[PDB]
Amino acid sequence: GVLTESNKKFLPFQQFGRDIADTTDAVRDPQTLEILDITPCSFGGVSVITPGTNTSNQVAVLYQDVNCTEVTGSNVFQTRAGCLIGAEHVNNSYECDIPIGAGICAVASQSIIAYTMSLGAENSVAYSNNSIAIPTNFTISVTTEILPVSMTKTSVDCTMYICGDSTECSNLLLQYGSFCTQLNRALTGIAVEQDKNTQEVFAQVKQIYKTPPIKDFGGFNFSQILPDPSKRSFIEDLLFNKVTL
Amino acid sequence: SNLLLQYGSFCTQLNRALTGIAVEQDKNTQEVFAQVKQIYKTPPIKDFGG
Amino acid sequence: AMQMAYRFNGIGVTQNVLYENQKLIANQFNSAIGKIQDSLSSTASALGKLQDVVNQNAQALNTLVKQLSSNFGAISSVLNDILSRLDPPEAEVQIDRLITGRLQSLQTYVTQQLIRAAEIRASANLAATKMSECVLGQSKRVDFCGKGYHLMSFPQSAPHGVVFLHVTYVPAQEKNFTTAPAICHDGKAHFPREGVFVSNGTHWFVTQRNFYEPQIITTDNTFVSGNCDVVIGIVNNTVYDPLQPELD
Amino acid sequence: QKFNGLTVLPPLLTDEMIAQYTSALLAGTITSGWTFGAGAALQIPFAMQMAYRFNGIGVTQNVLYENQKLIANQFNSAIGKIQDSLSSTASALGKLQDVVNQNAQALNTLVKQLSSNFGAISSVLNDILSRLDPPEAEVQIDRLITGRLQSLQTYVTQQLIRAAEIRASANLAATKMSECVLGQSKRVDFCGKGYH
Ligand SMILES: *[C@@H]1O[C@H](CO)[C@@H](O[C@@H]2O[C@H](CO)[C@@H](O)[C@H](O)[C@H]2NC(C)=O)[C@H](O)[C@H]1NC(C)=O
Ligand SMILES: *[C@@H]1O[C@H](CO)[C@@H](O[C@@H]2O[C@H](CO)[C@@H](O)[C@H](O)[C@H]2NC(C)=O)[C@H](O)[C@H]1NC(C)=O
Ligand SMILES: *[C@@H]1O[C@H](CO)[C@@H](O[C@@H]2O[C@H](CO)[C@@H](O)[C@H](O)[C@H]2NC(C)=O)[C@H](O)[C@H]1NC(C)=O
Ligand SMILES: *[C@@H]1O[C@H](CO)[C@@H](O)[C@H](O)[C@H]1NC(C)=O
Ligand SMILES: *[C@@H]1O[C@H](CO)[C@@H](O)[C@H](O)[C@H]1NC(C)=O
Ligand SMILES: *[C@@H]1O[C@H](CO)[C@@H](O)[C@H](O)[C@H]1NC(C)=O
Ligand SMILES: *[C@@H]1O[C@H](CO)[C@@H](O)[C@H](O)[C@H]1NC(C)=O
Ligand SMILES: *[C@@H]1O[C@H](CO)[C@@H](O)[C@H](O)[C@H]1NC(C)=O
Ligand SMILES: *[C@@H]1O[C@H](CO)[C@@H](O)[C@H](O)[C@H]1NC(C)=O
Ligand SMILES: *[C@@H]1O[C@H](CO)[C@@H](O)[C@H](O)[C@H]1NC(C)=O
Repeated sequence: GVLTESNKKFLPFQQFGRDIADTTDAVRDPQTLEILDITPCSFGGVSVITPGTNTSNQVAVLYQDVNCTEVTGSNVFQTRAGCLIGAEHVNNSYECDIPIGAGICAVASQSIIAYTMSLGAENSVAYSNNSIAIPTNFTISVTTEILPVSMTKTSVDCTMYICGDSTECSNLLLQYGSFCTQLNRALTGIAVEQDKNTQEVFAQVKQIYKTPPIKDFGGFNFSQILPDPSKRSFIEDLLFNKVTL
Repeated sequence: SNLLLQYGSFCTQLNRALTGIAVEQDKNTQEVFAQVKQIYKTPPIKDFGG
Repeated sequence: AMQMAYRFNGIGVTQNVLYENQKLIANQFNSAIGKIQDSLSSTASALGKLQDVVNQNAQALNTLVKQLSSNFGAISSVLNDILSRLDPPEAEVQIDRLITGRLQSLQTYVTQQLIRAAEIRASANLAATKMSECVLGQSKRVDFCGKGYHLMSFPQSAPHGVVFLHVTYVPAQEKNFTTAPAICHDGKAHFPREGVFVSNGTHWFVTQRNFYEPQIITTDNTFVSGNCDVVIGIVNNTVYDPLQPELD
Repeated sequence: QKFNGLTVLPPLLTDEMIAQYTSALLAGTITSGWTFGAGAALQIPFAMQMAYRFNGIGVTQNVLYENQKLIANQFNSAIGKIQDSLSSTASALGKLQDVVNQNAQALNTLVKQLSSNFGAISSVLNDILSRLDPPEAEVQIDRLITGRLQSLQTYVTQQLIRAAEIRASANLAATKMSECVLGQSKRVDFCGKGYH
């Protein structure tokens, strides 16, 4: 630690003071009878800022909640998050791709920049106590929205896992009571919950409606969405080839 | 440290769990508050019907 | 067609707007569907809410299995070697160490899985709400099931999830006119029955609040109450009534 | 509080940015009615917006254009009342303070858990490491390590559960902002006791 001079004055019979959770915070030196605080010197996490490997290779480094009075090294800047090395501060602001902290963010013009984030396109609405706007055109638009409903119904058994077909390991395990009963019961419970999740989200209808073969829906195409007996329809296949199970 | 190293990946797992909740709080705040695409600014006059 | 007409009526647009614009709406619909197809086929990483589940579950299982490599401060990891090359007295101690450690790891994994499954159950409850309220019907709560006013949606399956195609109606091409709450006519104060009063500078009409389509101010589409005294901001004008001239 | 290892990372959207957000939202819902939530903002005189929301709740708008003054005065006297009713009364912002202290208690207990011996002969690691030979010190070190690790893991599980609950409340907040600011929800008692 780093040693500083203490305002706290020991009583004539105490040697060293501990602050909380048993860490020696102050100590009296033996050769001078002075009192010194012992504080930990700077330390903390380190993170990297990268625009991705595929884009480029130059990256920045952020030392977390530390001054840059303590230590590649092109430009330094002190932000409320800590020390930013390798990025040049810019004044103008955009919508930022890399969160940092306290609003700062971070590649553009073959370099890594740091800059306070811009909230949005700052425009004003005009107001007057007798004017009203009214739309004349309209666009119907389709948005996707993705939700999860289930995980893999997994199961693990202690007796085969911690022992692995070892008899004496099992004979020693049985002393620990019924931790295996609890674990098997918990996993089976979440498996039951997982099947119930799907059974609830999808089985909302108690018929099976099949559209008539005629597709004249007011001139609305549905051929890209409705099921095709060629394959489960086209769209679900498209998503079905987008996971890495 | 060399003794703890023999305890598997407990330390990294806990650090990752706390990192997860920390990056989740960011999303919570952004999702609650960032529901405007632009930044509307109030007109100077204030005569909203009284 | 009339299903769409009712839904337009529900959002707050008189159903007529559909019929003369049916071909245009169909074309916009199909173009938008093709655009969604293109976006999902080419640009990935819009489906992150399922990739994260699969990847994170797999990673948790992977570290659970990896835990067997660690020696947990015992003499060795593989059980048979210590159980052969140690006397049964010391064997019981080493086995005890390994058992407590591995059991602790397994129980921690189970707790993490419990919390993860609770989060997934919350998401599935929200999915059931969305399916029931924005597929089996039309919902009029803003920014629930779209971005803009809601027209319909279609469910679509996924590997371990569900994806909704929300068909929503977005107004645009605003034009601003001069408005006023009422009209005064013979000391009598006329308010709009449904819609707002508009003026393109010199003449006044009545429209619906989500589509410009002016109509001459008739006594049928405006209920009247009060008088020309207290409404702050009235404007004088005329109110045609079909009843009067037709007798002549 | 943070002494060793423990730390707090600043939140991305710092306080000024959040205040600017809630200024933008407030101005948008003052001038533009609803439409800034759905499409581009369509400015509307505020009296007509109030009348149209009356019409939404099941009352013909004539009542407002005839009683605009009374409505304005009630609104003003209500804002004035609420600001002072928050100013004077203590424990009026509880449901934030409670989570703050509960998290602080968790962290403080986590720190204080160091002092415990867990059956070892000391608590500060350098001293048990500074008066015992390796073959004898290793067992004491192992006991103390497993104790600290079990404490920390308990803390992490606590924080996970609390964060899940706060995330539930934050999704509730997002929903409430969506259908009770951008629009005018008719779900009774969902926002404000009474008609909304
Ligand atoms: C409303 O918006 C639509 C969408 O752009 C307009 O339709 C386009 O009109 C231009 C010229 O009139 C054509 O070149 C485009 O081919 C049209 N698009 C489609 C999809 O048909 C329309 O003109 C706008 N105004 C009205 C009154 O409908
Ligand atoms: C507002 O729109 C009306 C649409 O009819 C315009 O009315 C024009 O002038 C008289 C009004 O009685 C009509 O007989 C004409 O036929 C209209 N012009 C055309 C080309 O049809 C009116 O001029 C518009 N307002 C302004 C300020 O121009
Ligand atoms: C509805 O109740 C309100 C309560 O505020 C009444 O408004 C006030 O009534 C008191 C009663 O003496 C008056 O002194 C105030 O001047 C009124 N306020 C205003 C802004 O005028 C209101 O009168 C009641 N409505 C009816 C129709 O009686
Ligand atoms: C301690 O030792 C130093 C150097 O040997 C000497 O100057 C001093 O007088 C001694 N006593 C105290 C109380 O410092
Ligand atoms: C960092 O060091 C500078 C050196 O002048 C000092 O002024 C500043 O207060 C320090 N920042 C912190 C957070 O200690
Ligand atoms: C950005 O701000 C700095 C701060 O003084 C200023 O020196 C510079 O001219 C500004 N413009 C830039 C860097 O383009
Ligand atoms: C009418 O709209 C235009 C653009 O849509 C805008 O520039 C103008 O300010 C609006 N009218 C008034 C009086 O603000
Ligand atoms: C609208 O605002 C203007 C000030 O810009 C004011 O002079 C006018 O009286 C207001 N309209 C009404 C009907 O009071
Ligand atoms: C719908 O689009 C498909 C192409 O995806 C096309 O083959 C089909 O003819 C279209 N339907 C209509 C009715 O035009
Ligand atoms: C409407 O006409 C009457 C006729 O006497 C007049 O007193 C009143 O001021 C007029 N109102 C407006 C807004 O011009």
